[PDB]
This record gives sequence, structure tokens and C-alpha cells, in this order.
Amino acid sequence: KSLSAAAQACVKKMRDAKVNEACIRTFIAQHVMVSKGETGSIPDSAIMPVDSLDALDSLTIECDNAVLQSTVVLKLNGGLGTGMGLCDAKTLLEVKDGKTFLDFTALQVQYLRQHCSEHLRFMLMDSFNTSASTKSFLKARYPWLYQVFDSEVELMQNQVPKILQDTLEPAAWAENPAYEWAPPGHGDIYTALYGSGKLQELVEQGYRYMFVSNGDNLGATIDKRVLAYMEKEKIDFLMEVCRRTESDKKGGHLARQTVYVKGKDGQPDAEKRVLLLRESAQCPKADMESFQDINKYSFFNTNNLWIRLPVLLETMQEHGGTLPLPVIRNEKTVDSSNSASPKVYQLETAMGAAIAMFESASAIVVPRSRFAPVKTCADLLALRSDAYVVTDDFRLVLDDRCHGHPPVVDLDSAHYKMMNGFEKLVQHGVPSLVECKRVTVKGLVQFGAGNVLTGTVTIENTDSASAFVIPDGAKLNDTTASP
Ligand SMILES: N[C@@H](Cc1ccccc1)C(=O)O
Repeated sequence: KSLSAAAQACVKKMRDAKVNEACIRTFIAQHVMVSKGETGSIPDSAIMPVDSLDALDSLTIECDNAVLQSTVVLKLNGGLGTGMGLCDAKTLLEVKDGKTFLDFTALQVQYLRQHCSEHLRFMLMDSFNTSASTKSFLKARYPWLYQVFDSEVELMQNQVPKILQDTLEPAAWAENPAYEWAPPGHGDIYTALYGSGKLQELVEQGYRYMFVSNGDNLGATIDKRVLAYMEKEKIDFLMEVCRRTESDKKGGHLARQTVYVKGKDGQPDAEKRVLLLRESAQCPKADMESFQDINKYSFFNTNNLWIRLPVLLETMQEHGGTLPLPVIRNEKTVDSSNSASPKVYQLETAMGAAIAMFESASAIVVPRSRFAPVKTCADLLALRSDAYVVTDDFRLVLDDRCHGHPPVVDLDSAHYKMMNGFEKLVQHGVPSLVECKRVTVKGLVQFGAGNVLTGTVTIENTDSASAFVIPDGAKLNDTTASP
């Protein structure tokens, strides 16, 4: 087949494991790229900034309900609560009043079906680690989703072999063979949608738009103005971006790029401009300063994506049933825990990289309320507090008294990085944070019932086994509370 021996081993291992062919072809193409010594480097000289974009806040027109009848909501749901020390699906974490991220999405989907469109489709992208727990919760709480879980709801993320850095052969780890496999990033969504046969079914049933976002980003809700905008401007791929701030300077940014493409067979040569994403790893060392200049590059990807399904099907068909995204070459050991285990590459792609694959690709600036991932227990504390309220359509929004500014929460990593320690801290209640500008917690602390915080509050305890407990009903305003 003219493959490399290393590549042939990967094909054999993936075929033995009954990996679908669309995943194999995608992976082999990436394998060939890495065989060629592909850097992935994106020098500043290869890009230009984006200075102007339309803003969601400036938009007003809502699409009609017919558009929603042709819309699929897809939530990424492969992540575990690893960061929180959790070892199961992050979307099953209680966010507010006994509801999870998954409750809120399902309630939102149900609200739109009841009031706007019954045909609105809901999908979840699962991994092997989240599938079962995602099924039983739906079984327990949303039977209408459970009945069609396998047929309509679930999209299974592929797994691909980790390869040895020196030979590019499939790594072997007899101690735990599962460590021989790894997910391919959220870029896999296209490979999964196509390969599983789902992309075509959705198009065949007449679905036109898919809205993709993180399961743990409660800000990412259907906005009918975005659908109108895509209809009006004939957009095939829309990326919601946010303004970059000092805290964001290490994250990726949007950029412009001018490409010239050689025509294949009877096609003319084409010079066009594309949008793209640049990450820290892809950025060369000398431009790092440039990379962190928020004024120069001012937008970052939220992973809130809006895609025209028929064009996606088309584009992937023209590329041989695949989508050629930039390959990220994760450097690890087969066992992350064992530094002496064989060094490997894990090949992955970013679903946001697809913005460069469409001629009618655009980006729109959205407020940061649409980018509210819960990455820490600090984020979780804010959400649970009375700073956030639940709308009629089951959205989570800041109370009006916050004036669009959420409370800044800094929890001591030594005790509250784990859900274990964090649930002790709020064991007797969640303090009122609606009026608090900033709360900082150092050392071991427990809130009392009825605590109310305003202004800038620090709660600081010096002795490690103390267990400093705030009195019930205590109100702290602009102060530092020590024992
Ligand atoms: N306008 C956003 C603030 C913001 C916008 C864009 C990027 C970053 C922050 C809000 O108030 O929610």
C-alpha cells in the first residue's frame, strides 16, 4: 500500500480492534505527516491579526422556529472530573439546586422542543469513560433521551494507538493494555460524525445546523440571533470568540492567513484568506512576546461552534471521507504515571481548527458569559451561590445585582482543589456571594449556615489541623476573618 512499516502496524492493530475505517484513514494521514517530520510551527510571519469582527451584542434578529427544527445541539462529554479528583463524567457534577450540567442542557433542550421546535435534536459525544454513567442518569432522569440514547443521542469518541517516539510503531504496555490507546482530541468529532454514519443521517433527515460546545460550559446556549446571522451571511462555519485579557495571554488566539492553492485537475489556481487558531505549542519561541500581546491578537476560541452540516459532509467527502486538521503531537509516556515507560506521541486535533477548512468561515465576538467553563471548585462555588439564578428557559445567568460581573473566587488549592475538600467547606451551606466582589480562602475553613459575603473578603487560617469554622449567620464585609 506504500505505507511505512510502522504505519502498517498501526493499521493492523486498529483493524484487529475493529476501529472503524474512517478513524483509521484519518489517523494514518496524521501518521504520515509525523513521519515527514512535520513541525506544526506557525511563525508570526505566516499569519496576520484579526482586528474587526461582528459582535453578538450588536445583533438583534432572531431566526424563526423552522431553523431550530433543523438544528442539532451537540455537547462534548468525554471529560472526567479529573481536575476535581473526580473519576467520572464531569457533566454529572451538581451545579445548582441538585441539578448538573446535564440537567440544565436537557431542560433547555426540552424547553425549546415544547415551545419552539419538537424536532430539535440533542447529541452527546461520549468516551468509554463517560458512556455508562451518562446512560444511567438519563435513564433515571430523562427517559425520552434514554429511549433513543444509542440510536440518536450518543456519539462515541474514537480511540487511536499511541506510537513510540523513536520508531512511530504502536506502543506496547503489557502492564495495562488500555494505556496503549488514547482519545484523539475534540477534533475527532468530525471523524466520529462521518465514520459512524451519523453525519449523513442528519443531513438526510434535513438537519442543517449543529451547535457544538463543552458540556461543562453552561454559558453555551442556543442563541437564535446566531442562527439568523448564519442564514443571512450564508456562513458555513461560525466560531464564537471572546476578547482576550491578561489571564488569557497563555491561551490560543484567532488569526488570519493568506493561502494560495494549486488547482487539482481542471481547477484554476486560487488565492484566498482563511481564519485559523494558533496555540502556544505551535508558536515559535521568538514570537512568544507577540503571542501574548492581547492587543495584537485579541480573540480566543470559546469552542462554541456553529456548523452547516451539508457543507461539512461535502467537504469531508471531497477529502476522502476525512477532515485534515493540523495534528498536535502530545509527548508523554505510555503510562503517564511512570516516567520510565516508553516515550510516545499521542496524535490529536482541535475541533476549532476546522475553521480553516471552510470558504464561508467566520468568527463573532460574544460576551464572556457565553464562556463560563467550570474548571475548578472555585468556579463551582460561584455557580452554586445566589450570584447565579435559573431563568424560565432553564439558563444560568448572573443575578442582576452582579451587574454582569461574577464574584471572583480564589480557593486554597491545598484543601479545595479536590471535590473531597470542597464539599466539606460548604458542608453546612453555600455562602451568599451575590454581593461579593472577591472571596479568598486560605487554609482549612468551613462555612456556616446563613453566611453572607459582601465586598472583598479574605478568610485565612494558619494552623493546618485547626478546622476554622465560620459562625452561622455571620456577615463579612471587606474584611479578613481569621480565628
Ligand atoms: N462583554 C463580556 C465581557 C467580555 C467580553 C468579551 C471577552 C471577554 C470579556 C461580559 O460582560 O460578559
